[PDB]
Amino acid sequence: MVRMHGNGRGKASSALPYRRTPPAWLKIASRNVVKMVCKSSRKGMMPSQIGMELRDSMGIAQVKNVTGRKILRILKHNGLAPEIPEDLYFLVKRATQMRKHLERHTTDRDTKYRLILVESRIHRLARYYKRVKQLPPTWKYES
Amino acid sequence: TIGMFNEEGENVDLYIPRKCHATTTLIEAHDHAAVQISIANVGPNGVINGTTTTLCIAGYLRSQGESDHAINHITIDRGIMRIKT
Amino acid sequence: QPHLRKLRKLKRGKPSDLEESVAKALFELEASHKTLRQELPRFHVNTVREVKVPRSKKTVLVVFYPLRFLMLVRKVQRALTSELEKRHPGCLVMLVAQRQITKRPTDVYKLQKVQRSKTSTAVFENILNDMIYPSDVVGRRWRCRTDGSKLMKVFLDARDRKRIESRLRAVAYVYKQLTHRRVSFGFMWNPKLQQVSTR
Amino acid sequence: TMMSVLANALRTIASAERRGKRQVLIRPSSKVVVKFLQVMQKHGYIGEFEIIDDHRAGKIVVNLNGRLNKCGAICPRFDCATTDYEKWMKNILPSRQFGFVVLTTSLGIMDHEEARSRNTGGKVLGFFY
Amino acid sequence: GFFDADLSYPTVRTERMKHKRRRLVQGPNSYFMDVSQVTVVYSHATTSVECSKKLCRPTGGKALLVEGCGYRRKPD
RNA sequence: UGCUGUUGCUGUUAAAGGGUUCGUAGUUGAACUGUGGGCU
RNA sequence: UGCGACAAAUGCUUUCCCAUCUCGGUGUGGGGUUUA
Ligand SMILES: [Mg+2]
Ligand SMILES: [Mg+2]
Ligand SMILES: [Mg+2]
Ligand SMILES: [Mg+2]
Ligand SMILES: [Mg+2]
Repeated sequence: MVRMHGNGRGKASSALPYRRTPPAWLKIASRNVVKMVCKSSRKGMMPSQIGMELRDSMGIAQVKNVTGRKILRILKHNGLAPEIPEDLYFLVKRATQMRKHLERHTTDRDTKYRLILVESRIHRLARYYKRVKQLPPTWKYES
Repeated sequence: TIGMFNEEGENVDLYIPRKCHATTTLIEAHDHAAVQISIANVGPNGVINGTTTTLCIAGYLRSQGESDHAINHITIDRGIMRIKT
Repeated sequence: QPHLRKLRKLKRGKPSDLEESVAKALFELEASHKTLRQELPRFHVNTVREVKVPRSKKTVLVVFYPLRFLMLVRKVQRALTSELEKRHPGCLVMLVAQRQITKRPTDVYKLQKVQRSKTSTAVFENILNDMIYPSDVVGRRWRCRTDGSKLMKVFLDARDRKRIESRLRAVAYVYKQLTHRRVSFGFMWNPKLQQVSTR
Repeated sequence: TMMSVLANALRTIASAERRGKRQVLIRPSSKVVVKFLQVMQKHGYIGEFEIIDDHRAGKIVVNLNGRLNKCGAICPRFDCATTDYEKWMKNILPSRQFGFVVLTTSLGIMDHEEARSRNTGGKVLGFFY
Repeated sequence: GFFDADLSYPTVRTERMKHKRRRLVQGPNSYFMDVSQVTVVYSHATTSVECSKKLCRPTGGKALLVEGCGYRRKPD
C-alpha cells in the first residue's frame, strides 16, 4: 500500500505498549475469551475483524496478553482457519471486481494499470505461502 | 608530559598549541578569531582581590554564533554563574 | 501427619526444621482462610531455603514450588505472602518457581531446536518477576562504564513505591544468590514519558 | 533498505564528532555494535554509554569526549591473515604510531594489536583513530 | 535556557510533544472508558457499539460519545 | 597513466542516467538464544 | 492383568452442561498489607 508498487511513504500504524500485563479491572477468564473467539468465527468473521470487536466493546486490548496465543493460532487448534490466508483472499477479491468492471469499460486505462500491480502482488504472495506450505503446490490464480 | 618525546628522553616538539575548553580542538597559529577573556574574582566584601580566571574560545565557534552559548555553560561549571532563582 | 501432604513426596520422610514449619502454616490456612481454601488443596512446595542478607536485621525465606502451579500461585500470591509473614516474625518470604536451563549449544543446527522458555535470559527474567509480582517492570537500561563493567538497572512504577521500597535491598541480594547477576532499582512517575522520580 | 547495522551506527558517530556534539543517539542496536564500542572505550576514544531496552532492537546513547577523529566500517568484510596486518595498517591508518583496526576472530572481537599477539587472523570490521 | 539536555533523560516539556513512534520508547495513545447496564468502550472505536442503542459514532480520530450517558476513563 | 580505476576514475553545464513502470535468473538483505561466580 | 516407588513446562479436591431443589507482621503517634 505504501512502498511496494507506488511512491507512498506513509507511516501510520499502531504502537504496542512496553507493559504486557492485562489491567486489574479486566475480570474475564482465559477460557471464556477463547470461547468468544471461536464463536465469532462460526458467525463468519475474519481474524482481523474478530480482534476489533473485542477491542471496541469488550475491553480486551490484546488477546495474546490474556490467553498466551494469537487469534489465528486459536482458530487453527479448533479447525476454523480459512482455506486460504486472509490477505491473499482480499487481494483476489479486489482483482475479480476490477476485471468485471473492465469488461464493460474497455478504455479505462488507469484501471488496467492498477490491475497489473495487484496481480503482481498476488503472485509474489502466493510464492511465499507455497514455500512455507500454507498453500497446496500447484495452487494457481485464474483470471 | 605533553608533546612528543624521543627515546633519549628529550622533548622534540616545537611548541604546544592551546586546546579549547569548549570544542577540545587545537587552536592554530593563523586563527585570528580566537580570543581570551579574563574574569575578575571578587572577595566577600564586594571588591576584586587581584586575581582573574582565563577562558579560551576557538575561532570557528565564534563564526557559527555559538560562542555566547559556550560561555554560559563554562561559567556555571566554574561556579562563576548561578542558575534558576 | 496430614500436614506433611503439603510437601513433595520425596521429602515427606525426614523434613528439615524449616520445611515442616511452613507445612503446618499451609495446612492450617487451607481450612481457615476464606480465599485460600479453594486453591491450597492442590498445592505443595518443593523446599524452603534460608538466606541471611548482610548489613540487615530481617532474614529472607525462599520457597520453591513446581512450575505446574504458576497460575495457581499468581492468583493468591498477595494473600499467601502476607499470611506467612505473620507466622514468622522478623522474616521475609518470597515464592519462586523452580525452572531448568538448557546450556547454549555450539552447533547451529542444535541452536534452532532450543525451547526458548528454557534459555538463561528468559529464566532469569521470570525469576525477577516472581520476587516483585504485584509490581511489574516498566523499563530497563544497561550502563556501560569506562572501566569495562556493565550494570543493569530496572525501573518500577512510582505508584507502588510505598509498598515495595523496604524490600528492594533483600530482593537485590537474593537475586544475586540465585543467578549470580547484579541488579539495581529505580522508580518512574509517568513511565510513558520516561520520567524518573528522585525521592 | 538498511543493509548493514554496523555501517549505519559508525557513520552516525563520526558525523556527530565532526560537528562537535556531546552526545549521540544510535538505532537500531546490535550485539556486534556493542562489542565495537567497548573496544573504542577501552583505549579511551569514547566515554560512558548506555543501552535502552524497548522489546525490539534497542537504542544506544553514547557520551563523546573530543578525542575521536574518525571511525568507519569496511565493507565487504575481507579476510585477513596474520601476514596481512602491515598491508591494512599501511592503507587505512594515518600513521604507525596510533590508530587501530578492529577484527572479528574465532577468539572474539579485538583490535589488530591484540590479535597479532595472540597469533590469529580473521575478518576486518572497521577502524578508528 | 541554561539547562543541559540529556538525551537519555528528556524533560517532560520536550517529550510530551513528540509523535508516539518518535519517543525514546514508543507506546500507545489510546485508553478505555466505561459508560452508564455498564460497558467498556475503546477511545478510538471504529465499529458500532450497542448498549439499547448505539453509544458512539466512528470518526477519523477519536470516537464521538453520545449525549445522555456518563463516562469515566479507566486506569492503566 | 587514478587516460580501464578491486585497492582507485567520471556522468547538472566539459564525453556520458535508459521516456515511465512491471518483472525472471543474478547480486544484496533487520533484531534475538551468550556479563560465570567465591577466596586471600 | 494387577502392585510398589518417584517425577512432570503449566491446577482431575479441574473445566463442562445434564439437570434437582479488629488483631497480627512491616517501615517512619500516624502510613501501607492480610484478616475481622
Ligand atoms: Mg600509478
Ligand atoms: Mg577521466
Ligand atoms: Mg553533455
Ligand atoms: Mg530521467
Ligand atoms: Mg543479520
